[PDB]
Amino acid sequence: MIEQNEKASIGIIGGSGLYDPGIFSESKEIKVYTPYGQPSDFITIGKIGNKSVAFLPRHGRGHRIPPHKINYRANIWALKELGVRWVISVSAVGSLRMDYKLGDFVIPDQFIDMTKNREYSFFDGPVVAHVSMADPFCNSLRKLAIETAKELNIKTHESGTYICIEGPRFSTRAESRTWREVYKADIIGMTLVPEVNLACEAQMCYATIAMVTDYDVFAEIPVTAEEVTRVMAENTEKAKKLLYALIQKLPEKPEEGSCSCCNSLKTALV
Amino acid sequence: MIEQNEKASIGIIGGSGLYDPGIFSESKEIKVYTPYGQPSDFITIGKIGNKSVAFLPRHGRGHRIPPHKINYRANIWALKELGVRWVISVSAVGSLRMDYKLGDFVIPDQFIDMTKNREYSFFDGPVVAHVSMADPFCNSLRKLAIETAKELNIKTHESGTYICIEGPRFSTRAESRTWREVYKADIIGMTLVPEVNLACEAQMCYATIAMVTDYDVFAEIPVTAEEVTRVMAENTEKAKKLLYALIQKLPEKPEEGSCSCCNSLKTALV
Amino acid sequence: MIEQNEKASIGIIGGSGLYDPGIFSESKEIKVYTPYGQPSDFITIGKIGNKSVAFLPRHGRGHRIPPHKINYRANIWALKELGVRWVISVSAVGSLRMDYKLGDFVIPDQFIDMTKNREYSFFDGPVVAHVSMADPFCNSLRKLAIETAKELNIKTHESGTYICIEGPRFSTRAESRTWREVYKADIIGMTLVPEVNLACEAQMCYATIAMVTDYDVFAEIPVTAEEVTRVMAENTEKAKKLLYALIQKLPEKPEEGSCSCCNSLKTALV
Amino acid sequence: MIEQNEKASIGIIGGSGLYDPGIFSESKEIKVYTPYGQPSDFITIGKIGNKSVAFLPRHGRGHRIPPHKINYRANIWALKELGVRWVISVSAVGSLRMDYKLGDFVIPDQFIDMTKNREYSFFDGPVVAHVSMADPFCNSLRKLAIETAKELNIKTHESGTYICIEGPRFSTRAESRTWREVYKADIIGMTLVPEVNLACEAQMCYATIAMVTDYDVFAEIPVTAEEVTRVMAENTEKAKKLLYALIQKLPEKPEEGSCSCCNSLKTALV
Amino acid sequence: MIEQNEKASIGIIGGSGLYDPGIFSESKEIKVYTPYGQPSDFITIGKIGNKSVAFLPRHGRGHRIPPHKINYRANIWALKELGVRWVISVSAVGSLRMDYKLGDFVIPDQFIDMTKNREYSFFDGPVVAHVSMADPFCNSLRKLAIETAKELNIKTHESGTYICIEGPRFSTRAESRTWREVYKADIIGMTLVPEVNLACEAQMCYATIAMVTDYDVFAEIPVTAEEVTRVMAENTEKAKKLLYALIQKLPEKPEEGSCSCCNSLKTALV
Amino acid sequence: MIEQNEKASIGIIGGSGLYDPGIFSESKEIKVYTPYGQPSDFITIGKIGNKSVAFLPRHGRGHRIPPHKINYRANIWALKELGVRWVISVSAVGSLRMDYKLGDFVIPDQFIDMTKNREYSFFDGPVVAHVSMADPFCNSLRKLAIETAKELNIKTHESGTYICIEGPRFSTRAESRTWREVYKADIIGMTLVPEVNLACEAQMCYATIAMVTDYDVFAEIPVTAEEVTRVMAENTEKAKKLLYALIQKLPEKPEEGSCSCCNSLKTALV
Ligand SMILES: CSC[C@H]1O[C@@H](n2cnc3c(N)ncnc32)[C@H](O)[C@@H]1O
Ligand SMILES: CSC[C@H]1O[C@@H](n2cnc3c(N)ncnc32)[C@H](O)[C@@H]1O
Ligand SMILES: CSC[C@H]1O[C@@H](n2cnc3c(N)ncnc32)[C@H](O)[C@@H]1O
Ligand SMILES: CSC[C@H]1O[C@@H](n2cnc3c(N)ncnc32)[C@H](O)[C@@H]1O
Ligand SMILES: CSC[C@H]1O[C@@H](n2cnc3c(N)ncnc32)[C@H](O)[C@@H]1O
Ligand SMILES: CSC[C@H]1O[C@@H](n2cnc3c(N)ncnc32)[C@H](O)[C@@H]1O
Repeated sequence: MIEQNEKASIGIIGGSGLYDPGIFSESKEIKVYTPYGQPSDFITIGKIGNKSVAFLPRHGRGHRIPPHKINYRANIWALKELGVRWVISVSAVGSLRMDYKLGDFVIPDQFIDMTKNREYSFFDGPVVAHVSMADPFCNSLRKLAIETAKELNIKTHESGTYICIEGPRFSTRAESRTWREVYKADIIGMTLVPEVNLACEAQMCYATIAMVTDYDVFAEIPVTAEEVTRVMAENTEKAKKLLYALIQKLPEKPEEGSCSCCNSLKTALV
Repeated sequence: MIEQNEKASIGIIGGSGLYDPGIFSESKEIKVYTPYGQPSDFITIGKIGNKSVAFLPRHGRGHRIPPHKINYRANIWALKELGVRWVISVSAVGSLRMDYKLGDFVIPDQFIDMTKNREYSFFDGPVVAHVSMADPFCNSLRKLAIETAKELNIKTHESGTYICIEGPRFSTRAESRTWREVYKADIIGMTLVPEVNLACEAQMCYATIAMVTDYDVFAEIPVTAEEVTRVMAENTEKAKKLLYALIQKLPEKPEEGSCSCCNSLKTALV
Repeated sequence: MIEQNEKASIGIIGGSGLYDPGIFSESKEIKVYTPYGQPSDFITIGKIGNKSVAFLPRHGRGHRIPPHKINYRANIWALKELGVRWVISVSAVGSLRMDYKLGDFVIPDQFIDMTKNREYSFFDGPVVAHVSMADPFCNSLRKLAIETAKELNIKTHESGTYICIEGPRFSTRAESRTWREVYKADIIGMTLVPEVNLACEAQMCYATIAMVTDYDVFAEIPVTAEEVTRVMAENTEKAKKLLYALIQKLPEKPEEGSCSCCNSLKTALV
Repeated sequence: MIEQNEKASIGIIGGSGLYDPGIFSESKEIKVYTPYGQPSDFITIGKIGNKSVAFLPRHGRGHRIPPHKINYRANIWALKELGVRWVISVSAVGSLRMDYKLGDFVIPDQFIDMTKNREYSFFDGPVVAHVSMADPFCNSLRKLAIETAKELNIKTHESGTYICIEGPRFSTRAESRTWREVYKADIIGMTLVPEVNLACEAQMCYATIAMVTDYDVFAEIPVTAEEVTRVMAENTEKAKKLLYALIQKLPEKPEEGSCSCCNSLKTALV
Repeated sequence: MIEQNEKASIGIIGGSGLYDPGIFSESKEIKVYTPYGQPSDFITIGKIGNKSVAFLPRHGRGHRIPPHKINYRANIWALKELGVRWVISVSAVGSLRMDYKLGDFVIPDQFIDMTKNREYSFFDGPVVAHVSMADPFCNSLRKLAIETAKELNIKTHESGTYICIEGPRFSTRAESRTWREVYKADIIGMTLVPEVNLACEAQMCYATIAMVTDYDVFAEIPVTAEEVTRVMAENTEKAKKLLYALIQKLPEKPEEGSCSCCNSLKTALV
Repeated sequence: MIEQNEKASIGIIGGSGLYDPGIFSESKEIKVYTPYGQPSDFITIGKIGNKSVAFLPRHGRGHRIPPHKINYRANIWALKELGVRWVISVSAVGSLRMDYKLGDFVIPDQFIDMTKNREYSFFDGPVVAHVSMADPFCNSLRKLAIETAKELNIKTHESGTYICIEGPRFSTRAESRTWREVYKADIIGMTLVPEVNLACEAQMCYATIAMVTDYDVFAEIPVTAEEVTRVMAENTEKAKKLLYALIQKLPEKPEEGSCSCCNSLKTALV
């Protein structure tokens, strides 16, 4: 209902401990209209290299919004209104495997959705769409993230299955045994779904850079929120370097053959 | 979330007894995406004179949707996505005044909102808008409707205050005495609000052609749904003639000086 | 979804201070299925004279449900499932006029609906119904109530306009001046609407026996909940006598010519 | 709240690609009252052989309703009000196993519910019911469907576990590996639950005829909505033949000994 | 669910154009738990004179929240958790009378509620409360506001009826004529209700300092949001002086004899 | 919003077949305020030994509330308002293993949450909390329950994984095979989650005493509601003895060292 005059081709969605992405030189905060109401915060917009970039902290100012209350539709709609083509999510995750250690990055390639009662789609009728997500992340962006990590010499696992739980409580031991044994999951978080679904429906090229902030239930002392925040804080500098480099590496527009969600809505529409 | 290829500059919203507007030569039915879900029906689009026109029956096929359940936001959003600039509503009303006759048309110039449980706006935050509705209908379209009625020699009252009630029950006698003797309202219906509000927010020029289908509680036998249906049926041919002529008469774009809602969002935005 | 084996032709809905109607000799409590979930309480069913009667306290056990949270649809649906044809409401009201004194009964003949955001109908589509309620109470039942009061020599006003407000707060002085001066209201309460609407839609013969429990804002000390409960308690015996007598007076089925809502759905259905 | 004059003993619920069942000789479309609002479309009612049959396309006209927005309660309630005793569902599914072929029918005998945000029951209180679903489909109807397929020489698998997912997105590879390798499910879709639950609660004998329209993520090219549509279209004639024959074959009333849900509410009611 | 260590005896709720109250010397922003979710913003807490004061902008940062979406329950709950006893609202209003001029303050003593569909109470059951609102504002605080304005020689009307509308649209001419000529309202706004009700239920001493920012529909050019903003900006300094002075004048606790909501819940409980 | 004068240190939440706990000598029923509306019933409070104990039947009077509609937040809030530190749940469960026999008690130590669409937390923002649930039950209370069962010579399994399903339908055979063989669950029920989460967030010491009432799908005749009721009736006396003994054994306050939720909110807060 509003003409959005601001434009950005790249969107960053920041997770726990990343309210300030530390990537902008000059920037401003803007309110963006959505038919779903409030995005998590005003969007920060500014130039990085030759790129106009939009940033949004998914938990909002002061980490005031828990995963189950995030307005995922408003956040993705807002980025779409700005013309965003690439979406880089930075997230905090638990590790369910010994070799994915604290402070390691992970560029997941799969997910398993264990959320409950979230709003999963932009398409509620009369235009019905069923997006394919066999390979749910954008291949081209994943590959560029991996290349960036390699170039920077930042320890990064190049695949992984993210299990997304509802929260806000952390998992029981019986649940975590299931995640690791039943679903073959590698990392765990609360915010990936429906963010990734909605980005795909919006024909964006979305990928997650996850950082391991805890060992879930598997260390001598189980995960706590305090641990997650502490570990993310210890590693923000690395995250910012990776982010700054990746943003400048991105081509103008995602390749069709390397982005399954780009322009693929046609075969998803009934 | 999808590109709307179809375009129409004029939208008709049909009320009771007007499922088939009887104005189209060639037409087709389309599904239009909205972030509010289902419009009342598929939109009918087709060419009349040099105009592309979209039609929507607000109660849907078979009059299946009562006023309190109409998805007003989806209906107006759908018309907006088609590029509609002019919205002509045709509506059945009761007369609260006994100097009017059944079958008279009324082009109201004011309203009083007594609705109770509706969604009134497209603007729920963070972009806050407060649209001026002192003169709630589009003056240029009202004037053109009045000229058309005069040209056709169709009996039409050129002003009036529409009181919009919640329904679906009709008013009590005590309520109607209030509407007429105290509020000084002229006509009564259930569907004007929030349709008119939303059209204004969408920067569309909106006007109502109301036809008097009953005398509310004031005749010997009080209004019934059966009477409304019957009287509307007796006068549909007249309504179609008025509609057909008006559509032909409209200029391509409403003037900013004769449309208070056209391009006026600027001063409504906080 | 459940076959209701219990049957009653008369339903009593008790208001403030009438959790125990004091009319039954032998009775039992039953759970009644509704597609709207929970009625206010289990229904009490038992014989009075030759009549099977169902009783429901609208505020539930311990007056635990305020007017804005009453499941009006469930309550009326439950009575319909039992085969109820006559519904007698007993209510506590404020008086807006000096001559309607504490402890006086009133058999209102009109109402004005000032409620907000309640669920007003059983008909949400695809079967659309607009019930006439020009004279919103059942004439035959009102007349029988009036006759009963006359026979018992119980002081009772034989007409009156009930203004129904949302609550739970009581009215401001400016509001009450409006009710008495703008809407020409005589008594005031919070529970009549949508109970009366829904009873009409269910083709029941509904009437209210109101008792004046306070003078709203117009006495030296404005109405309080404590006053309402105290005054109702002082007059329960009278209310019970009136109720017991009226119940036995009722014909088997309401007369068609004396019940506007009985079998009148036909002309209300679009 | 209104008396349903129309009656049918058999109900068909059509899925993707089956808006027109192509089984009726003479038929009409009716609006059916429900306390849950709108069924997916008007019901089509007509006579086939000696049977009165009701048909409902679960996605509505133009496939306008996605699985997560279908009003399952209204659809089943509507069929119940028509007196339906047998419900035949025809549904498009993916195969999770590579020994099946596209176009095969499957008559599943089990399901696993992975849906997320639906309304699962007609019983929200105060009448609490917990229906047994150990064998969730009606055995007598499954057996008759299997016999019909054998008689017609239509390739049909006579058992299988249907995993129902939330959608509208299709599964990730990690999810599908779980569904097949761990859960041991055979077919996958989005619409079975809560349709089957609700039919059981309504004491109707329900069975699914599923047709394999894709191999989910397991073929060289993963499932798309386009493929589902295309493959269903290739096999509609076969589906119609099966449906027409089965309908003719049904006895007037399912047996209590071969229908676990028929007249079994007794032991489910607390 | 958490212990609130921060304390304040006075709460300020700021309206349009008052995001920064300009009254604090040193202060900090805090997040306050409520069972209703998010207050409009973080609460600013700091010392003024010998008083600990809490401030909340009801529209939030950047005026992002419109009146119909304000979480009134969370705002008032948050203040209650801090121990607030006095609540001073500062609000922009339209004047319905040409002698209440732009920039004049008004200390209303009455209100009329024309809102629709908001959440009006903290008491939804099983503890039912009906607060008396005959004189809806705290007399002691009104009197102190009036004294302060007199002492500062700031032009202030010492009574008035505030009519609260739903918005976000402004009133039609017919509505405005009704508010003035029929309801006898003096000023108009969108935010007073349910804020004032909830403060009363919370046993706070609440009063409004209103500033006239427009003449609604009654000037040559009807009210716009731009005008409201502009006029409030022209008078903020004056409002801040009034506010700063009043805050220091307040006694430690409101006297029960001059605060009808203070410790009066007892007689409101059924 | 009201001061709760009543106090209890121990809360009992009774499940199926335990409306009357049979532990009180003298007691009364009280209404307890919550910002979430109605607890399942009035709370019974009374003294046992030197302990003030509060009792709540989670299904309410007459087992009127099914698991999916229980107001878990109101129930736990109400207990918190009373000062409850220990919460003993008594629940009917199915056994997924043929060595956990009918009438056996189980003191589970783990759970798996398969519920859908319930409200899982008291913390919706702006105070975000992620409670640790690795060992979801209070160890100190579990140990005391186990000791009590040993002392009374009541057959009790001293560990086990409870899988919580949504209901109200019972599981299919395919689901049940999955719960046992895949998730490694031992017992199954519908009410544990979110009750246990919310108790942890409220810093209570919560444990479940489960009684095996059926073998789910694994006996010759699958579970029915009638069977659950019957078997629980056969063992109530035993459950009451266990309960009465345990209540008296409890120390005044749970030791922080043996209660992970006690005073642990600090590290859960972001
Ligand atoms: C600040 S702590 C809460 C955040 O931690 C992330 N997270 C980190 N570790 C885990 C874990 N082991 N399980 C679930 N979510 C986690 C979640 O996505 C959530 O937003
Ligand atoms: C077909 S009957 C119901 C319709 O009648 C219109 N209507 C006609 N007369 C009246 C009246 N007197 N009061 C309210 N609505 C009316 C309403 O807008 C509604 O959609
Ligand atoms: C027990 S106090 C609350 C009840 O009093 C009734 N009532 C009595 N007097 C009044 C009044 N003056 N205004 C509004 N409701 C009233 C209402 O319907 C409400 O359920
Ligand atoms: C027309 S494409 C969408 C439909 O396909 C059905 N369907 C077909 N194949 C699959 C699959 N592999 N996974 C989930 N749903 C499917 C679903 O029930 C949905 O209504
Ligand atoms: C910034 S413009 C919108 C604000 O103006 C206030 N307001 C000012 N003038 C008026 C008016 N004439 N009618 C209604 N609200 C008004 C309302 O409370 C709203 O929050
Ligand atoms: C009175 S029957 C319904 C109750 O049985 C409990 N229950 C008992 N056995 C089972 C089972 N096998 N599966 C699920 N819930 C069960 C549930 O928690 C529910 O409240």
